[PDB]
Amino acid sequence: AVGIGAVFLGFLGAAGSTMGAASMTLTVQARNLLSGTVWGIKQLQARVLAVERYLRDQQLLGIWGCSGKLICCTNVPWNSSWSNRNLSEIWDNMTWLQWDKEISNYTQIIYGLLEESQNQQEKNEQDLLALD
Amino acid sequence: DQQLLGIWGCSGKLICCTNVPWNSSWSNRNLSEIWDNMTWLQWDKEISNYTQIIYGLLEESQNQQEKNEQDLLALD
Amino acid sequence: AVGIGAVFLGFLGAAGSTMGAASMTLTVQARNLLSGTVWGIKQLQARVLAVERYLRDQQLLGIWGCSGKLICCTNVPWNSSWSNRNLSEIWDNMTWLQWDKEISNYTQIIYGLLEESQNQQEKNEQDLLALD
Amino acid sequence: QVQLVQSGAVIKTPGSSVKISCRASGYNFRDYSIHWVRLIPDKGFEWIGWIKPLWGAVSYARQLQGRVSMTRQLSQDPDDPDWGVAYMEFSGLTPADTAEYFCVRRGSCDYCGDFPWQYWGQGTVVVV
Amino acid sequence: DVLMTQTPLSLPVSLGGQASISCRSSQSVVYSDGDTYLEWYLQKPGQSPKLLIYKVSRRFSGVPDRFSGSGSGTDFTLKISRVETEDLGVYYCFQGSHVPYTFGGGTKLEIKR
Amino acid sequence: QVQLLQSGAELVRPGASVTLSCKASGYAFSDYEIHWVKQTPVRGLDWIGAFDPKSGASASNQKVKGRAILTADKSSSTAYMELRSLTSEDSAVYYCTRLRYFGYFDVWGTGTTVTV
Amino acid sequence: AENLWVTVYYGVPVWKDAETTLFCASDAKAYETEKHNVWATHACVPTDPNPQEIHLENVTEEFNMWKNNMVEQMHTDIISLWDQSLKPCVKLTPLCVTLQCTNVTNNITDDMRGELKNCSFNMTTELRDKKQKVYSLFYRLDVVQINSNKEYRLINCNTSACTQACPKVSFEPIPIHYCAPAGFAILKCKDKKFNGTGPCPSVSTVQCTHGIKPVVSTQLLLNGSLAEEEVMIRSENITNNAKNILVQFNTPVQINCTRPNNNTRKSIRIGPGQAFYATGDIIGDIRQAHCNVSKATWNETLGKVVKQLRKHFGNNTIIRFANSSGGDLEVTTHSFNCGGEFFYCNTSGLFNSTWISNNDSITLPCRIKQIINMWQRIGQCMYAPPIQGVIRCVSNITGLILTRDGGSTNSTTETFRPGGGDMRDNWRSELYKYKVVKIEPLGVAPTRCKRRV
Amino acid sequence: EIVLTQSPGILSLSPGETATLFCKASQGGNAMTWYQKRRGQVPRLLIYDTSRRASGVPDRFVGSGSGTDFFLTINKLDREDFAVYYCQQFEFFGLGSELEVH
Ligand SMILES: *[C@@H]1O[C@H](CO)[C@@H](O[C@@H]2O[C@H](CO)[C@@H](O[C@@H]3O[C@H](CO[C@H]4O[C@H](CO)[C@@H](O)[C@H](O[C@H]5O[C@H](CO)[C@@H](O)[C@H](O)[C@@H]5O)[C@@H]4O)[C@@H](O)[C@H](O[C@H]4O[C@H](CO)[C@@H](O)[C@H](O)[C@@H]4O[C@H]4O[C@H](CO)[C@@H](O)[C@H](O)[C@@H]4O[C@H]4O[C@H](CO)[C@@H](O)[C@H](O)[C@@H]4O)[C@@H]3O)[C@H](O)[C@H]2NC(C)=O)[C@H](O)[C@H]1NC(C)=O
Ligand SMILES: *[C@@H]1O[C@H](CO)[C@@H](O[C@@H]2O[C@H](CO)[C@@H](O[C@@H]3O[C@H](CO[C@H]4O[C@H](CO)[C@@H](O)[C@H](O)[C@@H]4O)[C@@H](O)[C@H](O[C@H]4O[C@H](CO)[C@@H](O)[C@H](O)[C@@H]4O[C@H]4O[C@H](CO)[C@@H](O)[C@H](O)[C@@H]4O)[C@@H]3O)[C@H](O)[C@H]2NC(C)=O)[C@H](O)[C@H]1NC(C)=O
Ligand SMILES: *[C@@H]1O[C@H](CO)[C@@H](O[C@@H]2O[C@H](CO)[C@@H](O[C@@H]3O[C@H](CO[C@H]4O[C@H](CO)[C@@H](O)[C@H](O)[C@@H]4O)[C@@H](O)[C@H](O[C@H]4O[C@H](CO)[C@@H](O)[C@H](O)[C@@H]4O)[C@@H]3O)[C@H](O)[C@H]2NC(C)=O)[C@H](O)[C@H]1NC(C)=O
Ligand SMILES: *[C@@H]1O[C@H](CO)[C@@H](O[C@@H]2O[C@H](CO)[C@@H](O[C@@H]3O[C@H](CO)[C@@H](O)[C@H](O[C@H]4O[C@H](CO)[C@@H](O)[C@H](O)[C@@H]4O)[C@@H]3O)[C@H](O)[C@H]2NC(C)=O)[C@H](O)[C@H]1NC(C)=O
Ligand SMILES: *[C@@H]1O[C@H](CO)[C@@H](O[C@@H]2O[C@H](CO)[C@@H](O[C@@H]3O[C@H](CO)[C@@H](O)[C@H](O[C@H]4O[C@H](CO)[C@@H](O)[C@H](O)[C@@H]4O)[C@@H]3O)[C@H](O)[C@H]2NC(C)=O)[C@H](O)[C@H]1NC(C)=O
Ligand SMILES: *[C@@H]1O[C@H](CO)[C@@H](O[C@@H]2O[C@H](CO)[C@@H](O[C@@H]3O[C@H](CO)[C@@H](O)[C@H](O[C@H]4O[C@H](CO)[C@@H](O)[C@H](O)[C@@H]4O)[C@@H]3O)[C@H](O)[C@H]2NC(C)=O)[C@H](O)[C@H]1NC(C)=O
Ligand SMILES: *[C@@H]1O[C@H](CO)[C@@H](O[C@@H]2O[C@H](CO)[C@@H](O[C@@H]3O[C@H](CO[C@H]4O[C@H](CO)[C@@H](O)[C@H](O)[C@@H]4O)[C@@H](O)[C@H](O)[C@@H]3O)[C@H](O)[C@H]2NC(C)=O)[C@H](O)[C@H]1NC(C)=O
Ligand SMILES: *[C@@H]1O[C@H](CO)[C@@H](O[C@@H]2O[C@H](CO)[C@@H](O[C@@H]3O[C@H](CO)[C@@H](O)[C@H](O)[C@@H]3O)[C@H](O)[C@H]2NC(C)=O)[C@H](O)[C@H]1NC(C)=O
Ligand SMILES: *[C@@H]1O[C@H](CO)[C@@H](O[C@@H]2O[C@H](CO)[C@@H](O[C@@H]3O[C@H](CO)[C@@H](O)[C@H](O)[C@@H]3O)[C@H](O)[C@H]2NC(C)=O)[C@H](O)[C@H]1NC(C)=O
Ligand SMILES: *[C@@H]1O[C@H](CO)[C@@H](O[C@@H]2O[C@H](CO)[C@@H](O)[C@H](O)[C@H]2NC(C)=O)[C@H](O)[C@H]1NC(C)=O
Ligand SMILES: *[C@@H]1O[C@H](CO)[C@@H](O[C@@H]2O[C@H](CO)[C@@H](O)[C@H](O)[C@H]2NC(C)=O)[C@H](O)[C@H]1NC(C)=O
Ligand SMILES: *[C@@H]1O[C@H](CO)[C@@H](O[C@@H]2O[C@H](CO)[C@@H](O)[C@H](O)[C@H]2NC(C)=O)[C@H](O)[C@H]1NC(C)=O
Ligand SMILES: *[C@@H]1O[C@H](CO)[C@@H](O)[C@H](O)[C@H]1NC(C)=O
Ligand SMILES: *[C@@H]1O[C@H](CO)[C@@H](O)[C@H](O)[C@H]1NC(C)=O
Ligand SMILES: *[C@@H]1O[C@H](CO)[C@@H](O)[C@H](O)[C@H]1NC(C)=O
Repeated sequence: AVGIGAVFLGFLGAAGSTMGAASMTLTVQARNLLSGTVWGIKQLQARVLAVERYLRDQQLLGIWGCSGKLICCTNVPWNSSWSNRNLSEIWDNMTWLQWDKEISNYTQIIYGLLEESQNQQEKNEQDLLALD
Repeated sequence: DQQLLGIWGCSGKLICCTNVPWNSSWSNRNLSEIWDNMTWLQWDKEISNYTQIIYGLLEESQNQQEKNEQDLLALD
Repeated sequence: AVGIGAVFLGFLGAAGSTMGAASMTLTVQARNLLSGTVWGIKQLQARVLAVERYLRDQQLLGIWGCSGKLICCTNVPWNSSWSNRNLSEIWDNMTWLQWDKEISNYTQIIYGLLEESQNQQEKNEQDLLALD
Repeated sequence: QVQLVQSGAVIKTPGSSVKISCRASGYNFRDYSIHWVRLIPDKGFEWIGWIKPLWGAVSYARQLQGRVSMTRQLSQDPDDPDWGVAYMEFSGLTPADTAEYFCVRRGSCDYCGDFPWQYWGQGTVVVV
Repeated sequence: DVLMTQTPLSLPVSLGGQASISCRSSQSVVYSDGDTYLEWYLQKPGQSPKLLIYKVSRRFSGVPDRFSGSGSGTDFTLKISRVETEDLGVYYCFQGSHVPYTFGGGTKLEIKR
Repeated sequence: QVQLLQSGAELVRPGASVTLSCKASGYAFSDYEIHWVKQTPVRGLDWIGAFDPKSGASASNQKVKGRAILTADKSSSTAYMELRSLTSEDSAVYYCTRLRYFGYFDVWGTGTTVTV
Repeated sequence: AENLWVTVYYGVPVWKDAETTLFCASDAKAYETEKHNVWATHACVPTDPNPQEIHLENVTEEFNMWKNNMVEQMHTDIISLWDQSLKPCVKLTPLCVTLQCTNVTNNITDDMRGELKNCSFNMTTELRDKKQKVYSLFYRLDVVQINSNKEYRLINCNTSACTQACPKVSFEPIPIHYCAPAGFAILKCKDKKFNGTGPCPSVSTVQCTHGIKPVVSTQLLLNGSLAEEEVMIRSENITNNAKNILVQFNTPVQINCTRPNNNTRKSIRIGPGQAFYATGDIIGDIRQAHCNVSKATWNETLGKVVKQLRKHFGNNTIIRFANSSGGDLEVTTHSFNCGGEFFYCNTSGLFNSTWISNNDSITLPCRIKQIINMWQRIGQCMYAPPIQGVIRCVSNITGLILTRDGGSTNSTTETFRPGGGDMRDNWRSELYKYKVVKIEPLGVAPTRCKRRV
Repeated sequence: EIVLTQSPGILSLSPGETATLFCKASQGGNAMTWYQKRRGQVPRLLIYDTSRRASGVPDRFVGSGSGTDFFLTINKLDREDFAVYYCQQFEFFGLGSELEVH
């Protein structure tokens, strides 16, 4: 009576789905990530841990190309030695949980490449608006 | 509040054009009468009943815009 | 063995460098600005002071033209009575610490001019998308 | 440090009952179980039992039931909560029970089991 | 598994008599919307199963003024004033509460003789 | 009009594969779900699973898990099945159905008596 | 097309395990009654109702109840909150005093020992100059003899000043729902046949845990959560013997425990605003408290647990039970609370059996302490006050805690003895379904699209 | 019960050489513990969890194995290392292998 698509649209409802189908609903996981005599200190430090981690994530977005786009095209090529898989096999075969273990080893290279790309883009835009 | 902006089209614009048409059954008032007659306090009671429809329409519009931009930058 | 450029890329590593050379690394100072029985209250109020000051700074950016660009072109002309210095002498002579004392007197004029410029830009964009 | 101090070696008669103490010091005594193990010449090791000193819940070897008994004594002061004493009354003494007895404690690591007996008493020789 | 139990199984009830079927769950049937999702059904031999009630006591349009659901939490009960020849067959409880869905065990209504 | 046109009876030998087709008509097909119910006379009513036409979601319970793959052609409005190596206990009367989001089972299929 | 570009995706469902503090919340009917009736009417929030238990498909999360967290921090939290419900209460510092005890008025036999003593003693009053001779009734287990005459004192006097429980607050369980904070999630194993270790094929996230009523019990854990269809035994390593064997059976065994004495309490003033609740007269027959289970249902559930224990130990195996080997009183037998008074009720009658490979009841006798030393601290005790009238309660035995013996030398029988030990094995029997994970957004992936200039 | 059987018994080798002791268990699936006991002294835990070295154990002691077959290898023996070596699974024990100076 509730329907399968209704609990599909819940929190973490697409963790077993394909990542192409899981891409349709990312705002749900992004929304239940911020809001939700001695014990007030424990709940208070839990709340500030939540907002501080959300700010760390929004800053790591903000130092890249996108501030609030939630889907971010960018300009570093995928080094195919990182995963060596076809496109249509990963967007229709695996989940996100299965993909993260495949790319957990090759990470913090990608983040530095994104920061280098954004620094290069900002200085190129500075030069372009400088000569104009 | 900044996340509810950020899931829509605008992150920090503070004035946000967007792309869902105003269903005129929501308020059925003229333009120049609402921009020159009422306050914001008087308007909110007129649109308090028709809200959370508008927010879902904005999220649907932004999801459609992101997938259309993904397709457009995909074929390029 | 560590190299001079490695500690150049550290936190506050370019405070004695020229501001043109210090402009290459701004994300480091922007990153170590957010994250890092009675004492829990003191550390908790320190953490919320840090995130509240970061939010004040991101709002003062957000009311101007740029939300997360970290380098912001804008559209108010530099009144040359503020500093009366040449371009290539300030981008190759002084640090940022030396520049702030030169512009500490002429500030909160600049912020109001930026807010006026952004309000004018938003109403002009509203009119432009209105006639379209 | 973790120290286990037993009593001296004792000579008993057949049919008697030996009481052997095991003073433990240098850790929170209420947390870790205390095992008892014996060493017989030409027989190797043999396990006797364990005691959990928080309440005193014990478990004995199956072929030693009815003979063995294990008690403990905790430290009740807010100054020395570390030390404690275990005991073993081993009764129904036979001439075969001439052996060296050890009171042992496991390690403190995460992958440590209960039976990887890290710390050892110096041993008490019982001759019947 | 929120496996349902139906008591009793068989009910010989003369035509015009009264009948009541009880069902019990292993968990609460309550969903996040506050509306517990219970659906009382039909089955006749040689035909497809059909609706009777799609909620607690909100019956489907096409049901006369005799059928009603009742109960709370985990224990629920049907109520019929007069048993017809159309009211014969097998009845069923059902949870639409949360995945996996479970049915009951089937209740046959017959006539006293 | 308000129908769930299933296939006929399916005399399928054991060890083979079994498909189905719910060639429904009458309404929009995205807005209504497709679920699958068994009838045995021993147990009564049982489940297979669900396919969501809008989101592409699908699931199957643990007894039917490892066999059933629920797909559908949205243009021709035909549900499908892939059963794999059934038994004589799987010989039952199957039912294509419909749900709404927070709705109820409006329509009921005719029942395919798959007897193995 | 072959020039694949990377794209980040924020808000991605993917997680890892984590250790964080959780947040208690109890049901709103407990909040309908107010102002410190029981603990955490203020320390927890009222729940948002009907918590979102939504199914999650095609997922294989390995669980582990033994290295599980949130049973560690619950064992910390209930101890700390048990201490936080004793600070407003009365200290029994002025009551550590010489007692002049004697036998209660009762038919006396030399062989038999009375469980109660009638102790008179001096006690201070509201006025510091004056004092009063006052008497009470105590159990044998609360008094010891200090050494013609026969004068006693309380046992805890030489180690710790004691704290009376406030009679206003109660000890009954109210169900806690543990809730994950923002940025975490609670997974629940919806699987049926699940020994708490390894893969669970059907997990489901949930907002808050279900109703966890806190029972204090050493053996024979009470008012618990029943299994679905089978009887499931659970251990960390069954071939090991130092790890307990948590048994959970399907149909509960009803236990009826009572105290047939009719106590009268007696308020004794110690100082200004200080009241000590003693025991006045016994009105009626002096009797011994007990518990009752049914013989048929208990032998049936023992048959079930033998049938399930033979899955790990061979079919041609003799399985027998025994009573406890020894220890302190509150581990040799099962302790509980019934309406605000603690029972230590002997279980040598239940666990006496042996099993071959092919309207009665049991009366098992109890004892009552009034001081307790729960979790075995160094300077903490609790004087539980007496309560009026004949006391009885009804509970459903849900599970067990067992222990195998280390049987070498060709042991055919495998005897099983009960043992409480740690309280956490009570708590682990209810958090076997739950684990906690940390939501990690900002997934990154290659696709075919390129950001323009 | 679990019966531990150590194969070599007496092992006579020279100092500086390597050595390999072996134990076999009746029931497979568990860990294995290796103890060192010299002549007339307190015993000493070499290996727990079949491959982990204890505190104060030099890295020349290497544990390995699986199922029923378990290996304890000592590389470049010292004169202190000539002792009796016991295997223990739970409460059971082997009869111990003796290491002797050839
Ligand atoms: C609650 O608090 C109450 C308030 O304190 C408390 O009540 C008091 O308890 C104490 C001890 O139990 C009482 O002391 C005893 O008092 C007995 C009663 O005698 C009084 O009344 C007589 C009138 O009937 C008076 O004549 C008498 O005065 C005479 O005796 C004095 C004795 O020293 C003397 O100094 C005077 O000058 C005068 O000559 C007194 O005022 C008293 O009899 C008793 O002495 C012995 O008698 C008992 C038999 O009747 C024996 O059973 C008892 O044990 C005593 O034996 C002593 O003597 C033996 C022989 O020499 C020794 O072998 C014994 O060991 C023992 O010696 C001890 O006591 C000596 C003092 O008597 C002392 O000098 C020794 O060093 C040794 O320590 C004893 O004095 C007190 O009277 C109570 N007060 C009140 C108001 O009731 C009560 O106990 C608390 N508890 C409860 C549950 O209520
Ligand atoms: C396993 O789970 C079961 C199921 O809950 C549980 O059994 C229940 O135990 C509780 C606690 O022992 C019982 O609650 C007591 O019930 C009696 C009876 O009154 C109730 O029932 C009648 C009829 O059902 C109702 O009409 C009535 O309204 C009550 O609901 C009460 O006398 C008790 O009240 C006293 O204690 C409360 C503690 O908070 C106080 O709030 C209350 O005001 C009473 O205390 C005051 O009065 C006393 C007498 O005047 C006085 O001496 C005190 O000092 C104080 O001033 C209490 O409500 C409940 O009935 C049991 N349910 C069943 C079905 O038996 C098991 O206990 C549990 N197992 C374990 C081990 O915990
Ligand atoms: C635990 O032990 C204590 C020991 O102190 C007991 O307390 C005493 O108990 C006795 C007997 O139970 C009580 O004695 C009775 O007192 C009654 C009330 O006392 C008034 O009347 C007497 C006159 O007798 C006055 O002296 C006194 O000041 C009071 O004004 C009396 O009515 C009783 O008398 C009846 O019984 C006697 C028996 O000999 C008959 O001869 C009489 O005719 C009459 O029928 C009796 O004397 C005593 O009062 C208690 N003391 C205190 C301080 O309370 C506890 O009872 C005991 N508790 C238990 C559970 O065992
Ligand atoms: C304190 O220390 C800092 C750190 O070293 C120091 O700053 C340095 O100053 C020198 C000049 O004094 C800088 O060198 C120049 O920097 C400019 C910056 O744009 C370059 O363009 C220059 O390049 C020209 O010269 C080259 C040969 O020298 C030519 O090949 C080229 O074509 C250009 O014509 C030149 O490199 C140096 O970069 C900075 N370094 C930093 C990190 O800022 C400062 O002077 C010191 N101050 C005091 C008071 O001690
Ligand atoms: C675990 O459960 C998930 C949830 O059901 C399951 O994922 C599903 O897998 C099937 C295939 O195995 C998916 O079906 C396909 O999905 C792709 C996604 O783009 C579609 O393009 C496909 O459409 C083609 O096929 C249609 C007919 O079948 C044609 O008409 C059409 O033109 C296309 O050619 C097809 O629908 C299904 O979408 C997913 N569902 C989700 C929510 O991801 C997964 O396989 C299960 N895994 C395991 C191990 O059990
Ligand atoms: C009682 O039984 C439980 C479960 O039945 C058992 O718990 C497991 O113990 C092992 C240690 O033997 C734990 O360690 C893991 O073991 C797995 C497979 O063995 C591996 O993934 C890891 O070890 C590998 O890596 C090591 C270093 O790289 C190698 O040296 C080694 O040879 C392995 O290849 C990992 O460490 C495991 O986590 C637990 N599991 C659980 C659920 O607790 C326990 O050991 C038994 N008790 C005793 C005393 O034997
Ligand atoms: C605080 O005071 C309490 C009251 O005295 C103490 O509780 C009791 O303390 C005694 C020790 O003095 C414990 O043991 C008793 O000891 C006597 C004599 O001991 C001899 O006999 C035993 C018999 O096994 C033997 O083992 C000894 O070595 C001696 O040879 C016995 O007659 C008793 O039966 C009993 O064994 C008591 O057990 C203990 N009471 C309880 C309820 O445990 C308490 O220890 C004091 N604590 C502090 C910190 O001072
Ligand atoms: C994409 O994958 C290729 C894999 O072939 C990467 O090429 C290899 O990159 C590593 C470092 O990432 C190079 O190692 C380097 O070796 C020199 C030798 O002196 C050392 O000094 C460096 O510190 C570093 O370790 C390796 O040589 C290189 N392979 C070849 C054949 O040159 C490539 O870097 C990957 N692209 C990205 C963006 O990561
Ligand atoms: C487990 O069951 C056994 C037998 O059913 C219990 O053993 C029995 O324990 C009682 C009391 O502990 C013994 O009674 C005697 O009491 C007097 C009191 O003075 C004392 O002097 C004697 O030395 C003895 O303690 C009884 O003899 C004994 N029987 C046997 C055959 O050992 C055992 O207590 C039960 N375990 C628990 C924890 O209750
Ligand atoms: C009063 O109580 C005392 C002890 O509180 C009794 O004295 C001993 O009691 C135990 C059991 O309680 C018996 O085994 C002893 O035989 C008793 N001692 C003697 C010498 O008989 C005493 O019997 C009780 N009754 C009286 C009248 O004093
Ligand atoms: C425990 O006590 C309850 C009473 O609360 C008993 O339940 C009743 O027992 C009588 C038998 O005398 C039956 O006639 C009633 O129908 C029972 N009532 C209910 C609600 O079950 C129960 O039998 C007692 N248990 C034991 C083992 O004695
Ligand atoms: C455990 O159970 C056994 C029987 O299952 C009980 O044995 C009884 O022992 C007495 C001897 O004192 C005999 O008179 C009885 O006939 C025995 N009972 C049976 C049924 O044969 C034993 O009492 C039980 N243990 C306890 C502590 O009660
Ligand atoms: C990731 O790299 C490590 C070596 O740094 C390697 O051990 C591991 O197997 C790699 N993971 C995968 C999934 O290949
Ligand atoms: C809003 O809708 C409600 C019915 O949901 C109605 O009662 C109310 O009058 C409406 N408000 C306005 C301002 O029309
Ligand atoms: C800034 O202006 C103040 C007067 O408001 C003056 O005193 C000060 O010298 C000025 N600073 C500089 C660097 O010129």
